[PDB]
Amino acid sequence: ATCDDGRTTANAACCILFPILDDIQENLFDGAQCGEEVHESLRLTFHDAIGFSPTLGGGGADGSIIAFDTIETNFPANAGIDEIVSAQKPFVAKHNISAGDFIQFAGAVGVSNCPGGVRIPFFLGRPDAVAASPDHLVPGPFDSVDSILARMGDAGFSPVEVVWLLASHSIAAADKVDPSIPGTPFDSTPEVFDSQFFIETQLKGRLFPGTADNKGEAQSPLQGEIRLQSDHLLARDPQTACEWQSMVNNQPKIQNRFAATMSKMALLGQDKTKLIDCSDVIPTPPALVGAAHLPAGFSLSDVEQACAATPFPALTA
Ligand code: HEM
Ligand SMILES: COc1ccccc1O
Ligand SMILES: [Ca+2]
Ligand SMILES: [Ca+2]
Repeated sequence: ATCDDGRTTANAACCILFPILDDIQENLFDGAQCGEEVHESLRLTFHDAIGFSPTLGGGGADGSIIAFDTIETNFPANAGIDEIVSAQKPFVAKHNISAGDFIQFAGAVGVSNCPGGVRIPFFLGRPDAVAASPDHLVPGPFDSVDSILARMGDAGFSPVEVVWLLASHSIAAADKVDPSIPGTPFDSTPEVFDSQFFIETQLKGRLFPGTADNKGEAQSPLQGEIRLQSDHLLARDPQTACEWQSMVNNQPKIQNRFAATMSKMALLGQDKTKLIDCSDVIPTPPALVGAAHLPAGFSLSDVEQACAATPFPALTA
């Protein structure tokens, strides 16, 4: 089909996404950049979607975290999420798409601004949210690996899929874990969707980027990078260590698994055959140009190898 401004898309009902695309690129993402607003919106897809539990309820990726922000932003694990919810809410009021659709579309559009990124499959037609997510369904940085895995497993994700999803931390920073150093990134290239995150969380901790007493935080390997205790443990846990390391210097796998796994997550509580495929509306991301690497002056001896079957790959530094 061909839309009114001449732009084309496979299914005619996708046409209404183009003015939304233009709006968000200029006014949410501040000129199509891969900065803070993109990182925030990506976090929002997870905080929306993961409110889904067979035994307690929640409609998953349904927009409840906007529609019922009053409740859901009261959950400790949604600390800091109010900012991006209030940034997004006007877009949803102004345009004609459900909140569920908007959160997933903006996350996918955002990720497409990042070098190395992918086009997350996007589907249109999520009905408005009809209930608030139950409490206590969003994992935190102080939870154990077993607890994180059991929660994600409860929402339909296996341990390897939890790992793939965590490629999102390749474009990420924390504001609340250590409020004295807000905006400190999880890897050295928070504007680049690459494997530096899986490499750098594997280094021995050296120091604390700000204060030392912070719940959910591990020693970082670098002044200038912050490390979650959960990422620290996942990178070293016998259940997840090998999959973690298999992401290193493996951008084709990170791309493939992240797009597919985000797609599954974007559809929690939803049925894609009742929805319209509008994937081709997401922009084409820039490619990487620079090789994966250890930070300069670090070597293999700085790496806490945790995969018994496969030694950590020999990267340049
Ligand atoms: C699996 C368990 C996970 C834990 C325990 C976890 C924990 C965290 C924490 C503590 C922050 C920092 C919040 C702050 O203090 O500002 C964060 C940021 C982030 N999370 Fe995760 N997360 C998890 C999984 C995910 C998943 C599946 C996604 C997929 C989209 C995701 C995407 C992000 C993004 C994009 C940010 C950066 C936000 C920004 O820079 O504004 N997280 N996460
Ligand atoms: C994902 O963001 C969080 C914020 C505060 C506490 C736990 C979290 O998982
Ligand atoms: Ca939800
Ligand atoms: Ca990165």
